[PDB]
Amino acid sequence: PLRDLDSEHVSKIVRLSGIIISTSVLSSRATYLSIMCRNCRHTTSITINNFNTGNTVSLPRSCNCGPDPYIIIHESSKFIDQQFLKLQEIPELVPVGEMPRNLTMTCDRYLTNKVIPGTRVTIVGIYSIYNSKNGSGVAIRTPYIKILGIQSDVETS
Amino acid sequence: VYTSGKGSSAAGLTASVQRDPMTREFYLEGGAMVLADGGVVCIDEFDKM
Amino acid sequence: RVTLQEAPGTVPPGRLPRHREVILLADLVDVSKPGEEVEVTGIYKNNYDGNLNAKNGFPVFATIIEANSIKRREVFSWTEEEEREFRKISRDRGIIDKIISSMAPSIYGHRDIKTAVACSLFGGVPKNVNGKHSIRGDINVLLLGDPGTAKSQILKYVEKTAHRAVFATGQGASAVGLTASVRKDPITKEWTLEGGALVLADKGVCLIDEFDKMNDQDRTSIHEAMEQQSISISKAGIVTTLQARCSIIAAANPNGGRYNSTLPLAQNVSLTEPILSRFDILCVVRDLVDEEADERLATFVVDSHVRSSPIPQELLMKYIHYART
Amino acid sequence: IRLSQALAKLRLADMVDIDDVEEALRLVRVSKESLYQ
Amino acid sequence: VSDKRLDVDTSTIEQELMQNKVDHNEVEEVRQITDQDLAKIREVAAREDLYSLLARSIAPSIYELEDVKKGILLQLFGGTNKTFTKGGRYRGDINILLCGDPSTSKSQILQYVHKITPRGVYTSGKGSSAVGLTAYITRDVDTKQLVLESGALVLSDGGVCCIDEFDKMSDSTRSVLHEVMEQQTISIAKAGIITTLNARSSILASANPIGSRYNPNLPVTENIDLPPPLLSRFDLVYLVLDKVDEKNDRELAKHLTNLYLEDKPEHISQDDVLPVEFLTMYISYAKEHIHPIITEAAKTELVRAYVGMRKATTRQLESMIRLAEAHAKMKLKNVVELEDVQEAVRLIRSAIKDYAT
Amino acid sequence: GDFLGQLITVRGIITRVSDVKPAVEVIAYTCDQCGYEVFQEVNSRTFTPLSECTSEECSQNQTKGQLFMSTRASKFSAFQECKIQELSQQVPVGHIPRSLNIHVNGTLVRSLSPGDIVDVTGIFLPAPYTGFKALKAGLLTETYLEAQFVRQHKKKFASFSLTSDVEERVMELITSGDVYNRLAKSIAPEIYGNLDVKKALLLLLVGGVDKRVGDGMKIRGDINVCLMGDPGVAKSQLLKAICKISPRGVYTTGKGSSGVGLTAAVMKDPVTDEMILEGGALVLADNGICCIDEFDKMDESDRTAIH
Amino acid sequence: VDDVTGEKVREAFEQFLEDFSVQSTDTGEVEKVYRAQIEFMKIYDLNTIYIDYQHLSMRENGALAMAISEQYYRFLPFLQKGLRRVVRKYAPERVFQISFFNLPTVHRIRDIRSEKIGSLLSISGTVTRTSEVRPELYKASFTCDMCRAIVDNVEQSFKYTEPTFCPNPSCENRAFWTLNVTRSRFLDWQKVRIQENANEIPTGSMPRTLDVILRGDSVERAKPGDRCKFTGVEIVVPDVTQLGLPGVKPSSTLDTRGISKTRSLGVRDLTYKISFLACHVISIGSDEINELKEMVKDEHIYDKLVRSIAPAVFGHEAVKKGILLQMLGGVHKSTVEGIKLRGDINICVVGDPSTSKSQFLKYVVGFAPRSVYTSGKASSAAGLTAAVVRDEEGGDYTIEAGALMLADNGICCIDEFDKMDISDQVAIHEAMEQQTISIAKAGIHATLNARTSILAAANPVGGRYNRKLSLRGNLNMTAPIMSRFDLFFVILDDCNEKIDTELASHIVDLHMKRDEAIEPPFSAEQLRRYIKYARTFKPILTKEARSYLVEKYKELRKDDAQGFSRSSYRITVRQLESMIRLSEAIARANCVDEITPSFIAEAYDLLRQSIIRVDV
Ligand SMILES: Nc1ncnc2c1ncn2[C@@H]1O[C@H](COP(=O)(O)OP(=O)(O)O)[C@@H](O)[C@H]1O
Ligand SMILES: Nc1ncnc2c1ncn2[C@@H]1O[C@H](COP(=O)(O)OP(=O)(O)O)[C@@H](O)[C@H]1O
Ligand SMILES: Nc1ncnc2c1ncn2[C@@H]1O[C@H](COP(=O)(O)OP(=O)(O)O)[C@@H](O)[C@H]1O
Ligand SMILES: Nc1ncnc2c1ncn2[C@@H]1O[C@H](COP(=O)(O)OP(=O)(O)O)[C@@H](O)[C@H]1O
Repeated sequence: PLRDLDSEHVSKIVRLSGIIISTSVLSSRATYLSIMCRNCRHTTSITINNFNTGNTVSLPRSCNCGPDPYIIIHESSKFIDQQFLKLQEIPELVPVGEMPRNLTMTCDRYLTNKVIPGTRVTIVGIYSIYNSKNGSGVAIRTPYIKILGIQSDVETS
Repeated sequence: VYTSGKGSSAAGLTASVQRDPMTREFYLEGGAMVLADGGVVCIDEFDKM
Repeated sequence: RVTLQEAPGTVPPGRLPRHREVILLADLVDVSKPGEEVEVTGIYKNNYDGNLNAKNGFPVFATIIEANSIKRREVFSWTEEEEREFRKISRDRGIIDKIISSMAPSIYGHRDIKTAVACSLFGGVPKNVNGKHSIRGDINVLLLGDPGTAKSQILKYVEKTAHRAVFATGQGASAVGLTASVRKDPITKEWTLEGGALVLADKGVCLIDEFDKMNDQDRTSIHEAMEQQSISISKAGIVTTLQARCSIIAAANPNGGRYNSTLPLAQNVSLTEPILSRFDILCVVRDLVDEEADERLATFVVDSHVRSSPIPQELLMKYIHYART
Repeated sequence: IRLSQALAKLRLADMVDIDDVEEALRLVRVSKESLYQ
Repeated sequence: VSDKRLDVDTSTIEQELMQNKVDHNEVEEVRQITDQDLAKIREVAAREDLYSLLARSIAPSIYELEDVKKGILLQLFGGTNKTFTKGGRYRGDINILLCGDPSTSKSQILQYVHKITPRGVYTSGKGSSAVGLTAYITRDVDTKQLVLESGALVLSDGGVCCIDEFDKMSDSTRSVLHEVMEQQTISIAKAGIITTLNARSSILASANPIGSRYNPNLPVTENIDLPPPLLSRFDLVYLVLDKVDEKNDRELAKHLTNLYLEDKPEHISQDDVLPVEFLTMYISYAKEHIHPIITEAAKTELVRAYVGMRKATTRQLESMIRLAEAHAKMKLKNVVELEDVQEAVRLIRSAIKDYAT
Repeated sequence: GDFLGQLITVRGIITRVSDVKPAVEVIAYTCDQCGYEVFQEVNSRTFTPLSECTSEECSQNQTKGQLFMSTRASKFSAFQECKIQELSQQVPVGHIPRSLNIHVNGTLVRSLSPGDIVDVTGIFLPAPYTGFKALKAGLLTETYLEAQFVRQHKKKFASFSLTSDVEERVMELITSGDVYNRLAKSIAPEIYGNLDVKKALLLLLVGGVDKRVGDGMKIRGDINVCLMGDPGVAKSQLLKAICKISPRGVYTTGKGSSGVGLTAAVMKDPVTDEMILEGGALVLADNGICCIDEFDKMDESDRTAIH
Repeated sequence: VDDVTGEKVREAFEQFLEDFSVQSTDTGEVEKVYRAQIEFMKIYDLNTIYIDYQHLSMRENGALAMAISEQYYRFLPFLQKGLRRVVRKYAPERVFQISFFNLPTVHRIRDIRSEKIGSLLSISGTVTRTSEVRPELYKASFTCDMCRAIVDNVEQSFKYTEPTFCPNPSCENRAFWTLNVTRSRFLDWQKVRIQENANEIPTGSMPRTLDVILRGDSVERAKPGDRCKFTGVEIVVPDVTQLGLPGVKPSSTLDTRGISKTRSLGVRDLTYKISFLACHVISIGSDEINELKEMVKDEHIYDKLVRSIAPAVFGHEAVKKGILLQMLGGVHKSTVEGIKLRGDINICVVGDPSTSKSQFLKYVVGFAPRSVYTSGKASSAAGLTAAVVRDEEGGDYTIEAGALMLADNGICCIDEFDKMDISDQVAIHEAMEQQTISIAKAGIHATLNARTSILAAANPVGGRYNRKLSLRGNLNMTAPIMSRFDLFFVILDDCNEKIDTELASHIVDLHMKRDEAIEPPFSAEQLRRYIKYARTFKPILTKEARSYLVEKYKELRKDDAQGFSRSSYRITVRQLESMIRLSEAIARANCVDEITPSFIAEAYDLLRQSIIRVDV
């Protein structure tokens, strides 16, 4: 049940079902990005195979020349897509007293656009954590679910 | 799409322009007709609309 | 975090009950439910954040009760010994009548108007015909009242007893407000979907009163709910059909006087005939002044205010759930 | 009087002669009274 | 603060700002009068036609209709303030509606009274709302803060609020007035701050009957429109009418078609004896230095009038005793005569001689 | 946007045109220790007031003196900003009339007013801005127009001194005689008939004389005309006519011009502050003729205003 | 020297309180006094004191008095240190707070200036928006890790930073922090925002509030919606929000003309706003019990009550009882399990205007404490409910009083129900049905109790009868709120020459300063202590004569069954339920417990005429 998530589920495969309120505008992340030092004129590449919203990888700091010189070259870099679904528990039950709680999702590549808001779904994912910015305190970190992967209800339509 | 109305409950009965609160702009809000397009629509209380 | 405020009962006159903030950790989490006087045994602290270098003048620290424990006011289910015990009770025929007599104790009521309550509250069979239509498995009670008649209080009983029972009042509103709508959240938050009384109360019992005072916007919602047993929401981008299977129990107020005319019920009250047709059981209440009836009643009321056979309420409110499951 | 005093001004006036006022009456009666036609 | 051309504020209203502003001292405030001019006032009071005289002096441009000028003349002197032990506070307030055929100058009077009365405020019908007449609670926008503003009646506290087209006010409005006319204060519980704040103010309201010529017969009490309860509440209600005197319009045209000459306005009502700046210092003086009491003599005739009307509502009595005491406030009498209550009734009967049709 | 810097002349309708206030070109400070003065030139929207001292005598000293401004010494210019919109005839078939900003310094101030159709001639210069910081490619300019000289269509009476050789321009009209019928006919010749109606409209345009009773109160002062009848007879064309001829004329209709159209709203004023009353219709056109069509359909609240 | 002169003022004051504070001889209260005060405070050892000003002003001829008043903020430290001195001397965890009272003078908030700044003063006004009590430092132990914490001192004036000197060590500094919450002393406090007294404000200037901060055991002494009297400790709080005020505004730019050139500019604007502070807070604004007895003894004092209620008003005799029986309410308690009975009472006066229905109202807001008066139509909304106030700042959820709820367990008086349309009437219904006021707005959800009686004055549809019409149709308020008001006490005035003459006589009498000699058998002041006494009773009828009540209920509906064209109503059981609270009300009136069947009959007939007036 979405209502019940212990803190012992963190970074473990958690599967749960609910109703998606809203899906978000696609964004682009970089799997392969070829970089260049501006002064040094040196060239490199950083290839990030897997990632969650970490942020996973940042540009290096060293090519005097410094602080971090590296210029991303956008013509040779390859990008992918990221959704940010947001899942609410079924409004039916069982708050009875309260505004029903929701979790935030992140879907990469081939898990995008699989889902129209409103479609009842069941997600298998990895419960997890980011810091963000306190809307909170102290040391509190808001939860979210990295999704791998999604098995929709059938159809439902 | 079975809609007996007047439309129900939140759903309008016909094509309607409503705006996206964020980004403003415009979009089709939904309704019986549009969502049901290319097929059957079921209406009741048709005099009560 | 739990915002805990002074219990409104014990307030000394004129001073307002004061929010004080509670923190829960570990096993304490989510145990408490809102709308219940709770107890905490904490350690009162002035922490934190704490900068609050914003204030400045005068130096002021906020306070927070950090909670160790929780004590309920001051959770129910059937059980093997209790059910094996239980079964032997349901065997007598007269149990029905006993139950009805147990169904609305403090009103003194009627045998009829309570009978309807018991019937609809207790259940029905859904019951899906393969694979098409389920008919309906519920009893919708129109309780047509009369000023001064108990018509309100009865349904209030149902909110205490029933498993899932929801009080939507007429409108205006006592939340929830009977119409599923996707609404911007308080403070600053993402948009959450919310059901009306209907969706929220699914499988349970939906309890509404004063239909006549309802704005049409709601009326269509109730009608739809009774008709197809589902509420469809098309706004904003979210598009679904939520499923409310609720039994509707209603309190209605006749147009004008106690009995408006010899004229038929549909003529007697404002609600249109087609919405009324959906209601199977109509409980009319009366009457003209009766000597004995006024005796009998007044003794009971007076008896109540002066204070200052049926099944125990607990076993019946278990009984119902048991049988329905 | 005010119409009179207006017609005067196109004579540039300061005199406000009788034909001015009479003319104002003319405009007034001609305004209406076209409902007899 | 004070001016020669416009009328002087009352003492009772000022109160503390007399009782204070002395201690730290200050200058100006209450208009001061020399000795020999006082000696002129106390002389003019002797003149018998005074009560008539001032009435012609109020509106110089405006012709005839003397009893309107006159009732308003008493609106300027209105009432006597009473605190009892505590509470009380009936003030001096007297309130006047007037209706009639259009183009009757009913608005001109409003302009004039507006000009004389020190603190008054002038409002049109439909340009008004119950929020507009008190307590705006606007954002200040200079400091980006929420600051309370005084509504139009609160400002008008003291002196005279003037109202256009009173018949035409929206139904939610006029619900403000049932508060003011009776209580003499307004009670605001809304929004930020919850208090009952004082607006003590006369009201002069203009009305246009449905006709708009209100026409012979018909019930008049019907033909002013209004709810009759509110309508009975007004102290003195003028109904102005044209009997088409022949024999009038010629005289009136002699009055208005003048100017003409001079182009630079002079000798308006002349030849007529008129005070100009004298009547304002007179009126002021009358207001601060006199506090009339009706003593014994009045009460008999005073009551029998009220009964004679009853044979209407009790307010009409309240009216008489307040309106009359204004008359007696004038003429520099600390005590009312048994006389002077006669016309004080007649003014109410004046509209009745106009209610015959 | 290729004309930036040039001296250009535009024609459009003035709108808005906020209050004139002192803007400061150079600021004077007084060291008070070394004596002297310190004049900083000032540009764009804001500046930072200098401190310590720039005095040649307070340079290289151990102790720099402190200085503070004197508003009497500094050089102020009268600043007024006004927007102009496309004349609405010149708009291409689709789209919408655009707006453009203008600045006014020194003497030309106050020469401009809303509801005016005008030829403005000024040297056209850019001033640094962009939208949300993340919305700029850079550097952009956002521009504006500067105002050297103003030439107004429909020149505005009653204000002129002379009546020098212009009387000559009056006399061709006078000498022929029978000015009244001539002008009368000369209002809206575009339509046939109704010489009486026009005969009166001439008076309407002229007006006068009002009066002052010396106390004083006023008596208008002007003429109020109605044109009844239907459906044809082309009554409204006379009103487009007049509102075209008369300066400070404004044409409105009932549903149309809202009640808030005639009354003045309170709205926050950009740049100079704050919360200025902006009116329309009646206030917008006053001292001159206002024109109304469909005078029946105006409902109620409007009729009270006009009443 | 300034140290020495100030210290002299110390010794002078200390000598004062040690010198005789009392001239009272023989029977007393014989000397001292204040020693007796130190010791009486030593009884419960709560460590704060109260000492009168008047004495101190009188003793020294006032040189000391003025020396205290004018420079008082200068002279705090010497004073409380002096008290500490005497305490050390005659008495054996040190927190001391000294609060004078009974000043010779009162100053209006509008009469506050900056010349009285930093100096003790007296200010009376209507308290608004109290705020929950939060701790404060003024003594803190804060230091860096290096080399040691536990240094405890300073932060005296509001800053709140920082350690004054002898940093670090050995890192000696400058530096800053670190602050412990494990070691420090805290006190109080609650902030309250006081408003100018409604009656005083100069036209049309409209009220302006000021802010008064409560530190000391003076905490919580203040009450929302109440007149109070404060003594000065006046001071200042700085304000960022004043900009574009306009100027010219003063600044801090530092003088660096010392040292030498080889910090930057360091400029900080100083813009202050006056906000009063409070040491002392009062709610101002045996021999008697004999009188109370004398009241309960007599058999007529009921009738005395009734006749003496509203002198201004002439007769009617109905609404007199109608008004008083609200002041004295039922048991409003039990019956459990369960839902609680009502309890309290309600009335709505209806009639053709000029009937002076409002005079009652004004008399109630005049007479009884805990009474709010609004004229709504302008309620406008809440008004009768709470905002709730957000933000504060620092967590907010502070609650406005306000209107209806700030009068609690009391009588709220509203003119003209018929003007407030739909929106608020529903809220009132929520108040008189659920008895609780539930408040949730864009923020913290809440429930706030209001248990109140509501006296309304409602004008008829046409302001008239309509005798022939059903009252049901006349009053024009919705059914559910209608059925909760028991009962209406309708008045219509009709012409009777005796009564007419009596009115004209009585009114002219009123507007005559003489004779104002018209007087009630009870004085307006005593009737309050009487009532408050009569409130302490828990009238309970066990008595089986209650059986009779049934037939009385029963006698009431039968004759009123046919025709239905009579005043019905029904008569609703809620009227049986009403007879109860009425009975208990009359019990409150007559001090009698378990009452009488007779009083029951009185409440009964009362309801009866209230019915017949509806008949026509
Ligand atoms: N016979 C009775 N015994 C006990 N209580 C009763 C009886 N009849 C009515 N009541 C009480 O009177 C109240 C009547 O309210 P009701 O008329 O039902 O509300 P509404 O008119 O708003 O629907 C009920 O709450 C009920 O508790
Ligand atoms: N008796 C009078 N004396 C002087 N002027 C008058 C008199 N009667 C009418 N007038 C003139 O006629 C006009 C009256 O207009 P007004 O009465 O304000 O219109 P309305 O009656 O519709 O309010 C004023 O300009 C006024 O000067
Ligand atoms: N005497 C005339 N001379 C020229 N055009 C006329 C004449 N009479 C009528 N018209 C025409 O009739 C039309 C009426 O237009 P308009 O004034 O807008 O509507 P209305 O007929 O309601 O006044 C005008 O376009 C005009 O061309
Ligand atoms: N019995 C009375 N006692 C005192 N004053 C009365 C009485 N009857 C009438 N009045 C007068 O009537 C006025 C009150 O009118 P009121 O009936 O309150 O009008 P409304 O019904 O609009 O409130 C008061 O100013 C008062 O002087």
